[PDB]
Formats: sequence, structure tokens, C-alpha cells
Amino acid sequence: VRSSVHARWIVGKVIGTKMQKTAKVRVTRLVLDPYLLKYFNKRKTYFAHDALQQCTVGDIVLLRALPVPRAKHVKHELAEIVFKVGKVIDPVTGKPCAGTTYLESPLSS
Amino acid sequence: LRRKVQEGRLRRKQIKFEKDLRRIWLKAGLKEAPEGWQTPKIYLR
Amino acid sequence: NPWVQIMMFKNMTPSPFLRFYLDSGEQVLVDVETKSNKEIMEHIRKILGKNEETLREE
Amino acid sequence: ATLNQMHRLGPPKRPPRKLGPTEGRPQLKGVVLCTFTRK
Amino acid sequence: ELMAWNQAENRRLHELRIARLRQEEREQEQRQALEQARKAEEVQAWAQRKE
Amino acid sequence: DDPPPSTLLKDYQNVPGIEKVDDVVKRLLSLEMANKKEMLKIKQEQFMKKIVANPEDTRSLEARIIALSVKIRSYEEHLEKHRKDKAHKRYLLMSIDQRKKMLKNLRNTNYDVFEKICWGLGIEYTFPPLYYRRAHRRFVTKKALCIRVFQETQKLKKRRR
RNA sequence: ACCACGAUCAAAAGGGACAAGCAUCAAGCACGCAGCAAUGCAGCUCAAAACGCUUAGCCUAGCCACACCCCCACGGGAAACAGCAGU
Ligand SMILES: NC(=O)c1ccc[n+]([C@@H]2O[C@H](COP(=O)([O-])OP(=O)(O)OC[C@H]3O[C@@H](n4cnc5c(N)ncnc54)[C@H](O)[C@@H]3O)[C@@H](O)[C@H]2O)c1
Ligand SMILES: [K+]
Ligand SMILES: [Mg+2]
Ligand SMILES: [Mg+2]
Ligand SMILES: [Mg+2]
Ligand SMILES: [Mg+2]
Ligand SMILES: [Mg+2]
Ligand SMILES: [Mg+2]
Ligand SMILES: [Mg+2]
Repeated sequence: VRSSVHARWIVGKVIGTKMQKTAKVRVTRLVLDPYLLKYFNKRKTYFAHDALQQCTVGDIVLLRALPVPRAKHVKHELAEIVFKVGKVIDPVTGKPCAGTTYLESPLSS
Repeated sequence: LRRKVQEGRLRRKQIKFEKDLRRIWLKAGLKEAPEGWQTPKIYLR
Repeated sequence: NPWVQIMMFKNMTPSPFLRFYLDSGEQVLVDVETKSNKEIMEHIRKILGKNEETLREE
Repeated sequence: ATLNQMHRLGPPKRPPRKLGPTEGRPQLKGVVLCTFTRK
Repeated sequence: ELMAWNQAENRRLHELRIARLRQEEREQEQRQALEQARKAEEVQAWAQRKE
Repeated sequence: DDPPPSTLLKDYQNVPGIEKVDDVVKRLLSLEMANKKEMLKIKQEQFMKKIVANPEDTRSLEARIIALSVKIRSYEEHLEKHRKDKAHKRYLLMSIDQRKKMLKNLRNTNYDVFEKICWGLGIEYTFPPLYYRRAHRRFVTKKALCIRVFQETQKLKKRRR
């Protein structure tokens, strides 16, 4: 009722930043193979409005649907950056991390 | 004789390539080829 | 849950966790480190799963 | 083949069946041009 | 209330994590002390042979 | 730039009283009287001191990138003179690919160290092409014509409006 | 309802989903974005199959498409049973 865009909330990876104020994002969903009964990743490209140009190629972002499309292919906007590429903050402990190791120890605070 | 057939086929390939290239700029609206454009002969040494 | 987007990530944080995004914009974080897969299933069912009464009504 | 390869290739694609001398029809009408015998 | 309970469980697990991290920190401190002792002996011997 | 030939070897740079020795001993224990590998070791040590937070940790990804970059420079210097050495060309190409893989991992994990490594080693990180296909003559000519035709279409539209 | 409040039904428009074979159809050639606009950027799709050729009414309480042909029908060909019976 609040939007005409089908995909309301979607998480994706930024794969392009060559458009002005627009981020090209790759979104994967799990689709069942009817014959093999195994789930495979299916990819779809979304253009997300990024007014401040804070998105970098490789970061994981959350996209929220616009009330109406602002362009032919731009139907979403950047709600937040879930994982900045190479600058991940462990949501569980709130500490910076590099892969599977703590850059700052949780005990440090 | 296979030389004559092969060179005729190469000529026809070049003609087809030129025809496709012409189709593109004709559809784009340009009456003539791009200014200074000349189709190279890519299928002949 | 065919219409729910499920996405997986590997070796990006020191600990494993789940995050659920809701239509209102609320986010629910579930730490799963030191838990068994049954415990994770039961926890997510409890916090965000339709109870058996609602399913029977449906 | 692995499961990934089977998913990529998809279900087997049986080639279309070959039409025979009758072109997939029970019978055909014809006009006799010449009669002979073969060995 | 379900969200509140989930947050409470997260805090409980966080406290358990802090305890585990403290234990591991102490144990690793001791192990690092022993390994550094071996390293210091090796460095001393190597420096002496160079001299 | 290479270390000066007067610099001491990595193994004889912290010996006590190494500065109180004769000039002949200094020459004998310098890079001048050694092979290229000791010079490469000195280069690696200098890069580690300049870049990484813990120069003693040769186990980190940044240390491995520094070591492989020094090796890549050595292979390039070899191939400048040895232009027909196919084995060393292969080694250089594999080393470049491996360094790219390590740089990609570093970018994904630690962006600050990635930036520091890229600046220190003069490396320009490049994203891989999306498609791998031959750029044969027909395709190249056709793409050139399409770019041109777009340009005159733009000019004509600007004139129209 | 018919004083409308609104229900039911359902177009146009926006978002998503949606047949088969051929990759010896592998590149399409303007197919994107930003700005109130002027205009600026050079982008967009694609081997996870774009673009293209060929085949077929479909997912059947039924649905879609067509109504002699030129997709359309101002106009032209020309004079219409793919309504029932019938030739
Ligand atoms: N075609 C590509 O450019 C490309 C790009 C990324 C990934 N891939 C992956 O490579 C695998 C092979 O795909 P295909 O059967 O359609 O190619 P293919 O063997 O049928 O050859 C067609 C084109 O794809 C290229 N190609 C072939 N193998 C590739 C590979 N491993 N990586 C990149 N390019 C490759 C070839 O250079 C050729 O230009 C697939 O799993 C695909 O996902 C292919
Ligand atoms: K018609
Ligand atoms: Mg409609
Ligand atoms: Mg053929
Ligand atoms: Mg192939
Ligand atoms: Mg038909
Ligand atoms: Mg009609
Ligand atoms: Mg009739
Ligand atoms: Mg009729």
C-alpha cells in the first residue's frame, strides 16, 4: 500500500559504482531445482539510489523500495551498508574485525 | 579451384560485413557513414 | 518460506550470527556461536515463527 | 556428472523424432507413374 | 516481548563469550611466554655465532 | 631504488660492535660483495619497516604481498636482460596473478592495510574483466564503428536541440 | 449503497512472475544514470545465455489471441459462414 515496487527489502553486494548517485547491486536468492531438489543461487541486478556516493564495489548493502521508481531501472534506495568492504564491524561484539580475527579485542573495553 | 571458391567466399564475407555496418548507421539515422569512416578489408591479407 | 530472501556469508566476522530484516525496518540479531543447529532452529521459531495456533487457523 | 553440472546443463533434451516416408501420417494418396520389379 | 527476550539471550551469550575470551587470553599469555623464552635463547645463540 | 652497496647484510646489521671494524671487514660484510638475494632481503626488510605494523610478523598477508612483490621485481629485472627466458616469464606471470589474489583477499578483509600496501609498493589494484572473449578483427572494427556512430548521433541531436 | 461513507467487479498505467529447440545465433549497438531545467557523466544488457533464428494457442470450473487481408484500419485491396444448417 506504501509502494508500487515488488521487492520491498533486499540485501545485496555492490558490483558497480560508475553511475552518478546510483549503485548497481547484485542480489542472490535461493531457488529450488525441480529435478535435483537442491537450492541454487539465482542472481538479479538492482539499481539503488545512493545520494551521498558512499558505496564501494564489494560491500554488502540493504536496499529499501522507493514509493515510486525515480527512473527506468532505479526502484530502490540504499537503506544502509551492512558490511563495508574490508571495514567490517562485528555486529555481535561491536568491534572491528579483519575476516575471522578481531582487530580490537572485545576484552579491550 | 578451391582457391577461387575460397576467395569468392571471402569477398562475400567482406560484403556481408560492410552491409551490416551500413545497416547500423542507416538505422541510427545517419544518411552516410560516420565522417571519415572507411570500412577496412579484414578478410584479405 | 519461499518469498523470504535468504543469503549466506562466509568468514566475514569472527563469530557466526543471524540477522533478520523486517518490513517495518526493524532488525533482529541472533547470536548462534556455541549453539547447536537444533537450538538455532528452536530459537528462530520462538522469536519470529508463527505459532501452531496461527497455522491451525490458516 | 556433479550436481552443479547437471543443474547447469538442465534436463535431458531428447532430439525431435524423425518423420518417416509418410511424414507422420497414417496413409497417403498417390498416382502410379511406372511399374517394375526389384531384386 | 519476544524481541526483548532475544536481546536478553544475546547479552547472556556475550557474558559467556567474555569469560571464554579471558580464559583463552590467560592461557595464550603463558604459551607466548614459553615460546618467547625459546625465541630469546635462539636469538642469543645466533647472535653469538655471528659475532 | 636499490639499497646502496655499502649497506651491511641483514645477518650482520645488529652484531654488537659492527661499527668498530675495519673498512675491509665492512666491505666483506656489505651488499657489494654478495649476490642479489641478500639485496632482495634488504629490500623486503625496508618495505616491511615502512609498511606493516609488526615488521617481525612474516606470517601476515601484507608480509606475503611484500615478499612476492620483491620477487616480482626480481623477475622483471631478470627478464629485462633475458628476453627469451620462457620459464621466468611464466614465473613472473604466476607471481603477478598470486599477488592479485592476495590483494583481493586483503581488500576484502582489511581495507586500511590494503591502502597502505597499495601506496607503499606502488601497486595499482585493478578489477578483473567481467567477460573473457576474443577481440577478433570483425568485433574490433564493429565496436569502433558503433562508438563513432553514437558520437555523430549525439552531435546531430545536440544540433537538433 | 444509489445523501456519500464504502463494498463488489475491473480497464489503462507502475513493479514482479511467466513455453520449447538451436551458442555452428556470442556479442547487442545507445540498448543508462544524475539534474527544476540548461545540461553533465559514459554508461546499460550479456556464456547464471543478452541479441537473434525456428516451433507451438496456454498453466483448461477456464483463459489468451483473431474476427477476409495490409500487426493496426483514417485509408487501400476488395466484397468476406473461423454463427447454425449446407456446398
Ligand atoms: N564466458 C565468460 O566470459 C565467463 C565469465 C565468468 C565466468 N564464466 C564461467 O566459466 C564457466 C564456463 O562458461 P561457458 O561454458 O559458457 O564458456 P565456454 O567454454 O563455452 O566458451 C565461451 C566463452 O566463455 C569463455 N570461457 C570459457 N571458460 C571460461 C572460464 N572458466 N572463465 C571465464 N571465461 C570462460 C571463453 O573464453 C569463451 O569466450 C562457467 O561456469 C561460467 O560461469 C564464464
Ligand atoms: K490481424
Ligand atoms: Mg492492466
Ligand atoms: Mg553450420
Ligand atoms: Mg559453452
Ligand atoms: Mg500456430
Ligand atoms: Mg484486422
Ligand atoms: Mg458452417
Ligand atoms: Mg472465411
